[PDB]
Amino acid sequence: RNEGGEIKNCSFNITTSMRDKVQKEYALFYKLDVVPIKNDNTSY
Amino acid sequence: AEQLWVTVYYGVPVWKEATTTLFCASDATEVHNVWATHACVPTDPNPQEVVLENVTENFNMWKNNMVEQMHEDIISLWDQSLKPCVKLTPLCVTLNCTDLEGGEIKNCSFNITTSMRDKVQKEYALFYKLDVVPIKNDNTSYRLISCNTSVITQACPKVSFEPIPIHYCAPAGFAILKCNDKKFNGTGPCTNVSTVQCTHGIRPVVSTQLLLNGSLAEEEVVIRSANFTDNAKIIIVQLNKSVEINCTRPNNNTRKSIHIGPGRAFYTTGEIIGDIRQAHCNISGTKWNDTLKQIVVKLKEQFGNKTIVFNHSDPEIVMHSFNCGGEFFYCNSTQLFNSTWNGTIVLPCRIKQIVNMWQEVGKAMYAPPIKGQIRCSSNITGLILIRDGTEIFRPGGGDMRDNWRSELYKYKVVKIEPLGIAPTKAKRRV
Amino acid sequence: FLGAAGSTMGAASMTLTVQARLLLSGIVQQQNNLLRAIEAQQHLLQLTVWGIKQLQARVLAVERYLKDQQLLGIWGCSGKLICTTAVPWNTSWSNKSYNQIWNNMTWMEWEREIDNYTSLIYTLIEDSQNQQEKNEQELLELD
Amino acid sequence: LGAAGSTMGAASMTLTVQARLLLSGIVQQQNNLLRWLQARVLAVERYLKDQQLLGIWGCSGKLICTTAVPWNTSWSNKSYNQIWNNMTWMEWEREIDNYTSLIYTLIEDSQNQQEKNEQE
Amino acid sequence: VQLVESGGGVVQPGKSVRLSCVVSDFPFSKYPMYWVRQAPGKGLEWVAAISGDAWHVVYSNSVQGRFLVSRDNVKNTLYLEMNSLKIEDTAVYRCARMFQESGPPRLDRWSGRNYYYYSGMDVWGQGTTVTVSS
Amino acid sequence: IVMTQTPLSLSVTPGQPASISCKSSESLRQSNGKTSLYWYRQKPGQSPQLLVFEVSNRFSGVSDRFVGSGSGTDFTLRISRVEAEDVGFYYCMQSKDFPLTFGGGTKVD
Ligand SMILES: *[C@@H]1O[C@H](CO[C@@H]2O[C@@H](C)[C@@H](O)[C@@H](O)[C@@H]2O)[C@@H](O[C@@H]2O[C@H](CO)[C@@H](O[C@@H]3O[C@H](CO[C@H]4O[C@H](CO)[C@@H](O)[C@H](O)[C@@H]4O)[C@@H](O)[C@H](O[C@H]4O[C@H](CO)[C@@H](O[C@@H]5O[C@H](CO)[C@@H](O)[C@H](O)[C@H]5NC(C)=O)[C@H](O)[C@@H]4O[C@@H]4O[C@H](CO)[C@@H](O[C@@H]5O[C@H](CO)[C@H](O)[C@H](O)[C@H]5O)[C@H](O)[C@H]4NC(C)=O)[C@@H]3O)[C@H](O)[C@H]2NC(C)=O)[C@H](O)[C@H]1NC(C)=O
Ligand SMILES: *[C@@H]1O[C@H](CO[C@@H]2O[C@@H](C)[C@@H](O)[C@@H](O)[C@@H]2O)[C@@H](O[C@@H]2O[C@H](CO)[C@@H](O[C@@H]3O[C@H](CO[C@H]4O[C@H](CO[C@@H]5O[C@H](CO)[C@@H](O[C@@H]6O[C@H](CO)[C@H](O)[C@H](O)[C@H]6O)[C@H](O)[C@H]5NC(C)=O)[C@@H](O)[C@H](O)[C@@H]4O)[C@@H](O)[C@H](O[C@H]4O[C@H](CO)[C@@H](O)[C@H](O)[C@@H]4O)[C@@H]3O)[C@H](O)[C@H]2NC(C)=O)[C@H](O)[C@H]1NC(C)=O
Ligand SMILES: *[C@@H]1O[C@H](CO)[C@@H](O[C@@H]2O[C@H](CO)[C@@H](O[C@@H]3O[C@H](CO)[C@@H](O)[C@H](O)[C@@H]3O)[C@H](O)[C@H]2NC(C)=O)[C@H](O)[C@H]1NC(C)=O
Ligand SMILES: *[C@@H]1O[C@H](CO)[C@@H](O[C@@H]2O[C@H](CO)[C@@H](O)[C@H](O)[C@H]2NC(C)=O)[C@H](O)[C@H]1NC(C)=O
Ligand SMILES: *[C@@H]1O[C@H](CO)[C@@H](O[C@@H]2O[C@H](CO)[C@@H](O)[C@H](O)[C@H]2NC(C)=O)[C@H](O)[C@H]1NC(C)=O
Ligand SMILES: *[C@@H]1O[C@H](CO)[C@@H](O[C@@H]2O[C@H](CO)[C@@H](O)[C@H](O)[C@H]2NC(C)=O)[C@H](O)[C@H]1NC(C)=O
Ligand SMILES: *[C@@H]1O[C@H](CO)[C@@H](O[C@@H]2O[C@H](CO)[C@@H](O)[C@H](O)[C@H]2NC(C)=O)[C@H](O)[C@H]1NC(C)=O
Ligand SMILES: *[C@@H]1O[C@H](CO)[C@@H](O[C@@H]2O[C@H](CO)[C@@H](O)[C@H](O)[C@H]2NC(C)=O)[C@H](O)[C@H]1NC(C)=O
Ligand SMILES: *[C@@H]1O[C@H](CO)[C@@H](O[C@@H]2O[C@H](CO)[C@@H](O)[C@H](O)[C@H]2NC(C)=O)[C@H](O)[C@H]1NC(C)=O
Ligand SMILES: *[C@@H]1O[C@H](CO[C@@H]2O[C@H](CO)[C@@H](O)[C@H](O)[C@H]2NC(C)=O)[C@@H](O)[C@H](O)[C@H]1NC(C)=O
Ligand SMILES: *[C@@H]1O[C@H](CO[C@@H]2O[C@@H](C)[C@@H](O)[C@@H](O)[C@@H]2O)[C@@H](O)[C@H](O)[C@H]1NC(C)=O
Ligand SMILES: *[C@@H]1O[C@H](CO[C@@H]2O[C@@H](C)[C@@H](O)[C@@H](O)[C@@H]2O)[C@@H](O)[C@H](O)[C@H]1NC(C)=O
Ligand SMILES: *[C@@H]1O[C@H](CO)[C@@H](O)[C@H](O)[C@H]1NC(C)=O
Ligand SMILES: *[C@@H]1O[C@H](CO)[C@@H](O)[C@H](O)[C@H]1NC(C)=O
Ligand SMILES: *[C@@H]1O[C@H](CO)[C@@H](O)[C@H](O)[C@H]1NC(C)=O
Ligand SMILES: *[C@@H]1O[C@H](CO)[C@@H](O)[C@H](O)[C@H]1NC(C)=O
Ligand SMILES: *[C@@H]1O[C@H](CO)[C@@H](O)[C@H](O)[C@H]1NC(C)=O
Ligand SMILES: *[C@@H]1O[C@H](CO)[C@@H](O)[C@H](O)[C@H]1NC(C)=O
Ligand SMILES: *[C@@H]1O[C@H](CO)[C@@H](O)[C@H](O)[C@H]1NC(C)=O
Ligand SMILES: *[C@@H]1O[C@H](CO)[C@@H](O)[C@H](O)[C@H]1NC(C)=O
Ligand SMILES: *[C@@H]1O[C@H](CO)[C@@H](O)[C@H](O)[C@H]1NC(C)=O
Ligand SMILES: *[C@@H]1O[C@H](CO)[C@@H](O)[C@H](O)[C@H]1NC(C)=O
Repeated sequence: RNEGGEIKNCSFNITTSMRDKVQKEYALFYKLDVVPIKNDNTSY
Repeated sequence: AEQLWVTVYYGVPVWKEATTTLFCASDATEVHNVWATHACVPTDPNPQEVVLENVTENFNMWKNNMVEQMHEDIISLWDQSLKPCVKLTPLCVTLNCTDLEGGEIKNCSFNITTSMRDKVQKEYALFYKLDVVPIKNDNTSYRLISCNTSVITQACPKVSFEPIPIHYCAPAGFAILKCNDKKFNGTGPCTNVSTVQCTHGIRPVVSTQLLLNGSLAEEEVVIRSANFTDNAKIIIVQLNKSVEINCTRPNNNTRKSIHIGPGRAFYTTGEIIGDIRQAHCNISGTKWNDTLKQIVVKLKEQFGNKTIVFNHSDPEIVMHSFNCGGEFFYCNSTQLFNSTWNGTIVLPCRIKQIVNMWQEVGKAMYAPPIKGQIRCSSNITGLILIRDGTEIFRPGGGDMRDNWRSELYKYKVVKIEPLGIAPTKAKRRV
Repeated sequence: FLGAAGSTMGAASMTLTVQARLLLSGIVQQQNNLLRAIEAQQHLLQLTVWGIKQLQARVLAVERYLKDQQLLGIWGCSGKLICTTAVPWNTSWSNKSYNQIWNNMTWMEWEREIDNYTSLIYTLIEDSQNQQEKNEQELLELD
Repeated sequence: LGAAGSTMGAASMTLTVQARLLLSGIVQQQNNLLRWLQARVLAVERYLKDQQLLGIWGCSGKLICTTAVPWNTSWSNKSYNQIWNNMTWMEWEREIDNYTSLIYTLIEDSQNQQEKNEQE
Repeated sequence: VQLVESGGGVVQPGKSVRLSCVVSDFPFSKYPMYWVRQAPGKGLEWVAAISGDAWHVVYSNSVQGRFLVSRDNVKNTLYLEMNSLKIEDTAVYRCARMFQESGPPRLDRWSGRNYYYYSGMDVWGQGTTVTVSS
Repeated sequence: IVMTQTPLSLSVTPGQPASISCKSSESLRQSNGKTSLYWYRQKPGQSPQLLVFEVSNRFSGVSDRFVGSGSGTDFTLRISRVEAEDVGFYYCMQSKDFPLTFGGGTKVD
């Protein structure tokens, strides 16, 4: 919520330095750096 | 009159003040020590010291570049010898700890070790309360302290830690001046300025709230600082009459190994043998009491009323800290800061195995365990004190750079420029 | 070798008969033993923090030696210790009289007296004498 | 190194060849910088040790120069033609090696620190 | 110390006078000097500057070529001579000493050219006034 | 170069702090390691007197409440607890190169 640009914020599980449990997140992502992947509905 | 002519003299005894880069000189072997670094030029037991006649030369013990040069170098020596060793990244996992004064050492059981991918390995471990933190979401279950702080990196066990005296030699064409006034304030002029080529022994001892193996002020007890009536400039107490201390680790402490790096084994406490006996220190109760009164007399020549009061100064910065045989002790020095002036003193000690840096951000070294029992003795010759503004004196913080200001307080660096001209009556016949 | 840094300029020329107290001799008796090849008996065993600093130490031992030989080399005063020139002293550089410079003065204070004027004296030796005499010598070989 | 077997009066004709090739030898490293010099820096310092030392000995530029220093036969009393037309240089160095630094102070002092007091 | 001027007054266009600033006690050959011009009701305008050895002279662009300055380190005097006077030159002139000391000229090694350092002012003389009118 | 300043008029009464800034077109940092900007004051009918020579240091006979700072282009002189005798003008004077100019002189009543 307030063209092709910043429309998509995303989420993914990650467990970088604790190395015990993954955790989803929220970010802010433009275009020119993401790809809609194959065999899935709206996955970047 | 005589028309004067120019004459070039080579070898005039002049200099200026300058900056430079220095190099070690060890006085002595497998070369696997962090500080000593026997890849170093051997010394010369020649007595090289040249005394002057008529010199008035201001020094300084704070704006002298020789002490800022070490602190950019001894952290470089101590981090080159840390880079090629193993990282401890898979250790930051969920722990499960129990105890077997109370329960201090912790039987901990974390259960992965990715030597491979498919088969992670359950594991036995023994930790300390100065290294583990509690977690708030379940029953008793821990984690290392500095996971989200910095990369915990193990030091390789086949290294050394002993202080070995490092003679700073100036490079050729330079020289180091040295004063020899017994009553030197630290920042005034001098009268007998001797000239050497390379300084005396400097033990690279790291410690906090005290100095160990030090040097010796002679004939009396010297106190130096810059801005007395400011609280900021820390006073430095150098001594004669080297006060001896014993400190020990009264345990056996067998160590096992845990293969985590494929070719890199992790070392931990296998099992203690005997009785769980806390590490401590011993101080002669007579010499310590005699020493502090000698300080107050010099204190009462700069704070000569509103009598001197000792009071003791977060587990890290408050505690006394030092190393003992490649093993780091944190000792409660509350007892030595009780009195004012109008048998064998035992101080308890705690042991942490995750040390921090000097800037204490960005790196965290992990000590390996050491088999056997550790004895070390050392001369306490240096005291760090801070005022508050009767006068009360705390030991002070942990600015490690201040250690070597008590050891470079006679030394400046010059530039011999032996070429110069002067007029006289004699002309070269063309 | 700084033994007379509190002495006077009229008296420090007495002890300067020793080769500036054997100044350069301390270097050759150093680099005979700086070139102890224990550095080659190890290949330093690695590249270490000290050997980085020794490398930056030997260069300054090389360069700052050369800058004192070259300036003595260009002044028609190569290898000597006390040589005279043909340059007349200008009283604008120092209006001190004769004995005050020699009998009644240190050295390092006299540096700060003409550290301003020092660089002008450097050019006024070469282009006045040592550039100049070589042409006039070569004219005296033309015949 | 050709006259290494010559006598001391004979090997003196090859003094120029030894001096020239001490420094850098023939130049190796044919500009191939395509893809780590301490040994290069030491060779200059070996060279500049000696030229300065001949500068103090009043003997820069020359190859053979005299002195005002008489010999002290406690070094070696071996007389003139016992060695000169009889012995190479490797053996003459193995007769004077113990006395080496003792010779160097005497040449320094009594030849140029002396003759500095004759300038006037 | 004491720092005043002389020779001020009022003249016509096309005329030519010369002031005289005299210093009191400091070594005059050591220091450079300056000239400043405060117009009535305006700010300040820099005029001129002399080196300590009276070798370097830098003028403002507006009064370029018209004026003249000089020194006499023995008599401890300071002159501002002026030529081709215009009515807008009517203002207050002030004699002024450099704050810092200056050294001798420098002679950079890489190019045979000296350098006279110039920094600002601390002691303003109270100064005369010249008026150009009919 | 050009160097003006702001504000021209600050008609105040004693008891409050304020500041006067002088704005630079050409940046000032000489190769000696210092920024040749000289702040000083005249009184009306008087030849001026030096307040501070550098933007750091001060001069003799100067109250401690006269503080100055600035970058190579920004330059600021701050007067804490502005004193009753702060009348007249305040000129900002630079010493980069020739012709070295001034500001207009900020009037303070
Ligand atoms: C070699 O060259 C260097 C420069 O070049 C350098 O090298 C080159 C190679 C280049 O690389 C170049 O880039 C390098 O920089 C020369 O160095 C220069 O040396 C001189 C000293 O010889 C320095 O001058 C002094 O400077 C200070 C300020 O400088 C400070 O800051 C600089 C840098 O920031 C520092 O380095 C420096 O050390 C300082 O910290 C300046 O203030 C000094 O002037 C005062 O003192 C002298 C001495 O008293 C006064 O002179 C006296 O004046 C009276 C009055 O007429 C006379 O009667 C006396 O005869 C005379 N002389 C003596 C010996 O007394 C001078 O006037 C001034 O005095 C003050 O005056 C004010 C105003 O009158 C006064 O204030 C008054 O106070 C009262 C009471 O409070 C009232 O309130 C009044 O209203 C008020 O106005 C004050 O009290 C007076 N104080 C005193 C003590 O008198 C001094 O000149 C110079 O800075 C330095 N650098 C440069 C770049 O030039 C070097 O000299 C050369 N070498 C040689 C051998 O020549
Ligand atoms: C020892 O060192 C001395 C100093 O060394 C100096 O400092 C060192 C640190 C280093 O930097 C040195 O390089 C430096 O020199 C040496 O002294 C120098 O000697 C040389 C000689 O080779 C001098 O050179 C002479 O320079 C003169 C000045 O040239 C300037 O001025 C010319 C115009 O002159 C101006 O005219 C106006 C006219 O109105 C004058 O104004 C009047 O002033 C009055 C007094 O104040 C009064 O106020 C009136 O109201 C006012 O109108 C003004 O004063 C005057 N300028 C000066 C400075 O007097 C310009 O054209 C020129 O560009 C430059 O700006 C020349 O006149 C002179 O030429 C004359 O002399 C020749 C030889 O005598 C002669 O052949 C010519 O025909 C001609 O007549 C020289 O060129 C140099 O100035 C000296 N330095 C200093 C600082 O003074 C010294 O040599 C050395 N010792 C030895 C043994 O070598
Ligand atoms: C604490 O300080 C004291 C005094 O400052 C130290 O005692 C001194 O230690 C040195 C070497 O450790 C002794 O030199 C040795 O002396 C023996 C005497 O038999 C000699 O055989 C050796 O060849 C060597 O010269 C020195 O004599 C000794 N001083 C006295 C009065 O005995 C002590 O070592 C320091 N201890 C620590 C842990 O810092
Ligand atoms: C941590 O270790 C303790 C000790 O073994 C585990 O607790 C045991 O759990 C089993 C499974 O029910 C019981 O049979 C034992 O009686 C328990 N022992 C004790 C002393 O409680 C525990 O599960 C481990 N894990 C965690 C996360 O605490
Ligand atoms: C500390 O906890 C460990 C649990 O990890 C205990 O180790 C067990 O010991 C018994 C024998 O006493 C073995 O049969 C188990 O297989 C071990 N479990 C492991 C290694 O996970 C250990 O006994 C406890 N006490 C001490 C003093 O180490
Ligand atoms: C080393 O410190 C001791 C301890 O203070 C000094 O011995 C005492 O010094 C004071 C002050 O001069 C005297 O009042 C005492 O009489 C001294 N003796 C005793 C037993 O307290 C000693 O002077 C210092 N210096 C040396 C070289 O030992
Ligand atoms: C030592 O520190 C004290 C601060 O406790 C200094 O005293 C004051 O310092 C402030 C700092 O600017 C001044 O404004 C005061 O005027 C000072 N008071 C007095 C009575 O001097 C003192 O100046 C410091 N001394 C040194 C040499 O640094
Ligand atoms: C600290 O330990 C040392 C041992 O290194 C003790 O030194 C011994 O002291 C006794 C006196 O009780 C002497 O008879 C021995 O000769 C000493 N031996 C050595 C090796 O020094 C010392 O007493 C202990 N205590 C203190 C307070 O220093
Ligand atoms: C150092 O040891 C002393 C021992 O007395 C500690 O002081 C007291 O310890 C008791 C525990 O029996 C606490 O209940 C008190 O609160 C402590 N007193 C104070 C004033 O805190 C002291 O805490 C220890 N300090 C350190 C840093 O280890
Ligand atoms: C300046 O210092 C010299 C140093 O003399 C040394 O003093 C120590 C003291 O323990 C002694 O052990 C040395 O043998 C002495 N000599 C040498 C060559 O190191 C004093 O001799 C001067 O008197 C001192 N000057 C003053 C004014 O005190
Ligand atoms: C990286 O791999 C890409 C293939 O990935 C798949 O194909 C594209 C079309 C998207 O759908 C993507 O989300 C899929 O996962 C290649 O296209 C690409 O060239 C590769 N990049 C390299 C080899 O640098
Ligand atoms: C030189 O020694 C002086 C002592 O003697 C003085 O010398 C002469 C030149 C006169 O100045 C006279 O007053 C005395 O007899 C010292 O005062 C002086 O500081 C010394 N140094 C110098 C002049 O640079
Ligand atoms: C993706 O989701 C939208 C709405 O959830 C749906 O209309 C669409 O058919 C889906 N596309 C697929 C499953 O390919
Ligand atoms: C993305 O998240 C929304 C959250 O409401 C969920 O409804 C949707 O199914 C998710 N889609 C995928 C592909 O995970
Ligand atoms: C979890 O274990 C701790 C350790 O004894 C205990 O204090 C706590 O009560 C336990 N939790 C529950 C819910 O019993
Ligand atoms: C030490 O003495 C000198 C005078 O000899 C004095 O100027 C200096 O301030 C003294 N040191 C301290 C820290 O006060
Ligand atoms: C320290 O002192 C205590 C009692 O004072 C004693 O039991 C212990 O053995 C001593 N340890 C050492 C190493 O001196
Ligand atoms: C306390 O101050 C007084 C006042 O001068 C002084 O006489 C006395 O000696 C001081 N006390 C001490 C212990 O110095
Ligand atoms: C020491 O410092 C503490 C800090 O609060 C204070 O309460 C206490 O009175 C001081 N003195 C003693 C003797 O503990
Ligand atoms: C080497 O030996 C041969 C025969 O013994 C001799 O003739 C020759 O001259 C020798 N070399 C020198 C340089 O004397
Ligand atoms: C050199 O000769 C002297 C006599 O002039 C003699 O005393 C000395 O022993 C000789 N040198 C040596 C090293 O024997
Ligand atoms: C040279 O020395 C050798 C050594 O044995 C000897 O045989 C030979 O006779 C000597 N020659 C002369 C000419 O002395």
